[PDB]
Amino acid sequence: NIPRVRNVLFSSQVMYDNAQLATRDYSLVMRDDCNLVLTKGSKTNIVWESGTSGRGQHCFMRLGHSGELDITDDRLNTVFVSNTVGQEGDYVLILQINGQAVVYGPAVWSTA
Amino acid sequence: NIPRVRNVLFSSQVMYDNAQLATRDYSLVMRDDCNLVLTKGSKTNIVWESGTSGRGQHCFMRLGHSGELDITDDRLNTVFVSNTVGQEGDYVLILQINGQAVVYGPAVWSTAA
Amino acid sequence: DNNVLLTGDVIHTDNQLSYESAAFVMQGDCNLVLYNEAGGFQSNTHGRGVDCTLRLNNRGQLEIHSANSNTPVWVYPRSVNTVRGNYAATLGPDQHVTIYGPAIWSTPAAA
Amino acid sequence: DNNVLLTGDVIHTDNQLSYESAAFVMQGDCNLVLYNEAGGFQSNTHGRGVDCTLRLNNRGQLEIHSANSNTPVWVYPRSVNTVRGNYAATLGPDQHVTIYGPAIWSTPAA
Repeated sequence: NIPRVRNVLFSSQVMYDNAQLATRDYSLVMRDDCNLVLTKGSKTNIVWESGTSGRGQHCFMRLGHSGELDITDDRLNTVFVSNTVGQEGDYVLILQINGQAVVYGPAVWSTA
Repeated sequence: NIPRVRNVLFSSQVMYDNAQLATRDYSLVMRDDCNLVLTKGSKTNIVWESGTSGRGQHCFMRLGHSGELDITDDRLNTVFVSNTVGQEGDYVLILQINGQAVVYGPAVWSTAA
Repeated sequence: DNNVLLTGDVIHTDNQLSYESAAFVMQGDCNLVLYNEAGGFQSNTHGRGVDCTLRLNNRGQLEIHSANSNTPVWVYPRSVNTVRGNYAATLGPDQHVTIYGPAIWSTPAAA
Repeated sequence: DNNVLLTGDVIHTDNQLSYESAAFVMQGDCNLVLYNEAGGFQSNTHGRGVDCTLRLNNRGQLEIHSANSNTPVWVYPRSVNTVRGNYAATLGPDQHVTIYGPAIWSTPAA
């Protein structure tokens, strides 16, 4: 298990039950209603959403090793997925200072 | 997200890439080879295993909200599932001092309340 | 482990469950108190007993028993519709004690 | 955010990425060094430039630039076969800097 980081989600990481990424006044929240929401302020203010409200009571969001972002229910069925997939590898989802959530990967190189 | 606890996994929590539960000389490890292994004596005598080694390189284990334990691959296919399925609610997997890993639920009551 | 109490186990007088900054203590005064930072809980049984102890039964209820028993000093929750079986009380990262059961899966006995 | 460097952004002289105990510093001596409780990393570029700055390019390479020269002091990796695009350097909980890209999905700007 990778430790939780405020503004970034790494491949294999999961979010559920109102956990979020945050920077500045932006939040990316995996709500308890199965909806993944990017909000600012919030002037209760939604910039982007999965639009999956009401598809589950115990949904989680996961970033995969192909850059895929899935929202999934307790039964392990997918209720939303991002269109993409890339080369198998390690990816990152970053909540940016510009108000975008972006997935980057795979790893090109590392200091390790 | 619920904080990690050494001896207990709560419903919605996951383990991957050699993450474990531990008590005394017992550990339950979700290995990087997709095998879930319960062992005694820092690493060696295997008490129980899913026997799912080689099934994936990015596998994760998850305790569900019906008490089920799934081992899941990157594609979200379930490699192994336990036979449980109780009433919807919150469950706990405890690695006990007697060497057994046990799932209990759902929650009956809380001080919370 | 000090964060778990299983059915048929006991917390003795002046012993406790503990996790991080939370304690669930069977006090010498016979009161069972949750000390935490998040809203406490107590049986309110001060002086109701002597050499008191705490048990989790096979219905998921806690029972406080006194040295002059015979019947329990306190039972919680008061009435329960649960099945007979093995239950677990966990003092969690939430700083609360929650009871789960009954058992639904287990690995094999050792051994 | 101090744990992230995106393509086209710069780390100025004696500025750094940080996360927890780890730092990736663009030093005044022109050396770029990762300080961590572990195995560090250096560009080994001491004294090769003046007022040096670091940028992440559109191929996932770091470039150290000098006030006194037009072409970079150092580029790493020296050669890559990446798509031109947006990349991110992240100083992770692992105490290392990993470069990820290109971008493959995003929410609408902004």
